[PDB]
Amino acid sequence: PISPIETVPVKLKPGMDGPKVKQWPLTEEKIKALVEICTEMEKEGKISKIGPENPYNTPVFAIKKKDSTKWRKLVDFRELNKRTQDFWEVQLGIPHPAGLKKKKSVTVLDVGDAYFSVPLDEDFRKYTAFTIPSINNETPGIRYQYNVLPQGWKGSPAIFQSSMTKILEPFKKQNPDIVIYQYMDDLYVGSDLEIGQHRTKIEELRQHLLRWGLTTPDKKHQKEPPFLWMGYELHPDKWTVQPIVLPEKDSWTVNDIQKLVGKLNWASQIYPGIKVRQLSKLLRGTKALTEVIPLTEEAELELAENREILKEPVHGVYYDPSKDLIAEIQKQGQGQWTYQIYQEPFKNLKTGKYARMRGAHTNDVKQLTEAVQKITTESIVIWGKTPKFKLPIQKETWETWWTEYWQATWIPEWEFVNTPPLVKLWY
Amino acid sequence: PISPIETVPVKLKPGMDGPKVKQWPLTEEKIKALVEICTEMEKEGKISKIGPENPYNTPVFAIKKKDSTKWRKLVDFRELNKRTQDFWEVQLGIPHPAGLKKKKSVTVLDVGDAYFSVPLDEDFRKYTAFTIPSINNETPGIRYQYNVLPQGWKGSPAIFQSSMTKILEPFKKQNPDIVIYQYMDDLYVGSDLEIGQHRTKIEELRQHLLRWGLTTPDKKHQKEPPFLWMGYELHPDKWTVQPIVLPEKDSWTVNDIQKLVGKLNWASQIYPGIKVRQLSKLLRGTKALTEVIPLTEEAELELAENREILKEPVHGVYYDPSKDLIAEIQKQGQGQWTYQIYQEPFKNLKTGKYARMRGAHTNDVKQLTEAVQKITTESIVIWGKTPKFKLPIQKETWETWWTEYWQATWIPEWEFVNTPPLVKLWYQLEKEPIVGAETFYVDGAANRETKLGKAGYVTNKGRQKVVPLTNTTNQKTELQAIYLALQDSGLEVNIVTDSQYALGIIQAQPDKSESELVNQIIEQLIKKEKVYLAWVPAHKGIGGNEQVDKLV
Ligand SMILES: N#Cc1ccc(Nc2nc(N)nc(Oc3c(Cl)cccc3Cl)n2)cc1
Repeated sequence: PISPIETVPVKLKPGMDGPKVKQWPLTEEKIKALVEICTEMEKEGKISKIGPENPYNTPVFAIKKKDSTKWRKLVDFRELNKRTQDFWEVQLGIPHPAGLKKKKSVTVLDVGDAYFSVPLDEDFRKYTAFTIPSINNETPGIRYQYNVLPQGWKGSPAIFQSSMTKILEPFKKQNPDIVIYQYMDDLYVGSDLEIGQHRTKIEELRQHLLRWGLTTPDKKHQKEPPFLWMGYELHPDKWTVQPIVLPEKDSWTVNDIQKLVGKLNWASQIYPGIKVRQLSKLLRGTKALTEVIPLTEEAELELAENREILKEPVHGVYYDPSKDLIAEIQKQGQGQWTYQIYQEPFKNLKTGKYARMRGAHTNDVKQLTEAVQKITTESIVIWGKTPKFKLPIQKETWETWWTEYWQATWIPEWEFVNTPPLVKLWY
Repeated sequence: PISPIETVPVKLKPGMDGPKVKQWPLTEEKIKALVEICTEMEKEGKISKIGPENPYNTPVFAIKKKDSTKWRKLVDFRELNKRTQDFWEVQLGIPHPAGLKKKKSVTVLDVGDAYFSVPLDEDFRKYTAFTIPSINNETPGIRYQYNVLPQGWKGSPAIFQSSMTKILEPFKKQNPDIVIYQYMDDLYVGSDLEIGQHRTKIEELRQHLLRWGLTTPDKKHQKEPPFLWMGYELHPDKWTVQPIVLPEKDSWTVNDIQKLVGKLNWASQIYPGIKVRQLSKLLRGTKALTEVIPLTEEAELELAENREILKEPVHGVYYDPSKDLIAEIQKQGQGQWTYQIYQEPFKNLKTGKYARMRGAHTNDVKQLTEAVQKITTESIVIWGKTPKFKLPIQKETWETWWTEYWQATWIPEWEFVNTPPLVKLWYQLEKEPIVGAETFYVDGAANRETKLGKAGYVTNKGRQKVVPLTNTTNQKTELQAIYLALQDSGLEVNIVTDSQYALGIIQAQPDKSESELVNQIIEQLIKKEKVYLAWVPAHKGIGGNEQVDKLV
């Protein structure tokens, strides 16, 4: 390539040294993939091999493109991101449209292919050093640093930003109603047209981009239907509140009410307006449990009254952009998974539920990863940012298999919880 | 002696600058000891007579420890180092033998004096300047600057391994059969030729290296296989641990109990079945280093059994990528699990253990999954793949538990291997209250300061009880209360508690826990036909738990 540009200086936040992160061991198979890839990347000049004077290191993985014939290198730039992109969240912040979630449809196309033209300020490369590993560590790792803006690094989108608006401008012109938002490596395009027009309005974009340089592999299929659904299509106006409803019942037993008193008592942390005494007093006894019992004075009052203060979202729940978004996911069993996304306990900015299919073809670890990526995309689409996940799965298992079904080009942050208590109940 | 190797550019940390430390005393004999060395060193080019111009300085010493014939120049770069940039790590993790591959002939070249052969980034030399004092008059001081890689310096091991790796690459290509692993002053070469031919290749490599200023000697001090390496004992087709030594003593002190346990884990890589639960239980008091600890009864028994094991020598085989990787685990019983990874029925590939140190409550199946995970991770590092498993658990169990468990899991390819002990759910709690069943409204509180509590129940049938307990905490009473109801209930029972603590613990469906209380309980759980537990908010909650708390 002939220098498309001539580099943008990049400086980490003061009192900050580049990344030095260990590089997880990997499946032989995956090493070979990386190996192959980097060999080309090295020819194409995207990456060069480095020496011992480069102490830095960001992790690298191999994932299945989108199940295509080959692997994809996924550099975990999370460490280098915090050490830069944050002050390039400012320095070059990419503004987030609060209407994208309102579109009748939002498509996601991979434009990460763009960057690989744009050389990277030289004094910075040294920090993108990533290492492909050796089995058993017999051989010293192979080492490379990035010669161009690299995918995954939130300073790549920002530097290309400028160049993107340019590419997109003569389209946002003839499509003033379609919103286009860029996050890291993806374009989120949203339109209120009947899908048919939309999808087309997209290939209309797919090609605008195309005839101006960029390439969006996003050619999911062709006329023949080997039952492989089309491009990433989200429908955010149907992004709506989930069910948190008590059980309506003919005959109520002592047990039933008991639980019902607990669910509510738990709820009292999200809704200070709920009450139970008149419902609980009905249990003050030490009666059996299989025994069915009736209402009380305002029992039916409290159950329905509450049943109301509970069918309208809570208030004071505002999105603080200063804070990070947090997300818990509890395993519901039988392929379902609930999730809250919040910034301060109980003030849920949003909840919901993911679910897979029936046994035979899916496991836990795949589901969760799928749920995580769906919650992340949702979050990106709604707030422009990904949330720190509170994953219910032994760290190590997760670390061992997350990559196994990862398709996202980004890595949300995450940690592991060893105790979802009553929550699975309430939700 | 020195080569046309390219130099790695170097740097001093951002703000810093060259070391200016002095040391000008003079042991006449030594001064001429160093001068001799430098003259034979500057002659060889490794150093240079420098001109008095800003050189910072570094300490020079003469050394000769035992069985003298010669001396040794020694410079102290502790201050230069504290000023030089950071370099790519070395061997972040030592390769495990269990994963090395079988060879016929293995040879080790001495690449010790090597680094002096490798060039030092011109520009950085200016700092390497030391100064050997001429005996007295406070003379100009015979002064030098390094041209190669100083023996002390920070970036030498790196810049070296770096350089050496490059020099080999070509050779390494044109000769894939040859494994070349270097380990500090060592560079091993292993192959599949027969000693004659093998030694051809060795020489070629030797000559090749010579063409790059790195020289090597033919024969000097030590022996060949077994190769004493990284606490291992390496053989051309087998591998094992360094002869380990379990000492016998009258009194053991923490430091002594530590070095003992450490050695045991180390011996576990290959010696099947070694245990350690007891001797470490002792070290659970992390203070002293010389506090003496009385080998309790079990610890001793254990240590012993570890001797019968180590009595017999044992060795491991290598990895053949054509065959399968299998892994088998067996429960030892105290939270101890063992495993051996092989491809072949008689000699092993590697062995190891998985104890449940973590906390004070856990199930036998989860533990099995924890061990299966530990091995999965280990295999990925060592063989680059997951082993197939063979385990004492039946799908019905497993598939059930992972279904009930609130955490996600992913246990791989596994074949059932019927052999005691066995892993199973010794009991399950009911999901719906039991009709007809007596309902025990359990409770028990304790006085936080007087350490005095109570545990009781009041049933639907009007039946009561309260048992005074001393020296316990709510949690203890909260459990004893559930244990009570179990003792006095019948085959079927419905128990209501106000304690999440208690509830959880029970529900975790623990196999055991040395907390004898929970044992008494778990075992009653086993003996019952159908139990049903129910949680119910404390304070404000039910009226039956109130009627027992007003009591306590
Ligand atoms: N004796 C002996 C002996 C020494 C080495 C091997 N086989 C072997 N295979 C591979 N792929 N890499 C290495 O590398 C090593 C060598 Cl050659 C020497 C010391 C440690 C290591 Cl990790 N060795 C087998 C037997």
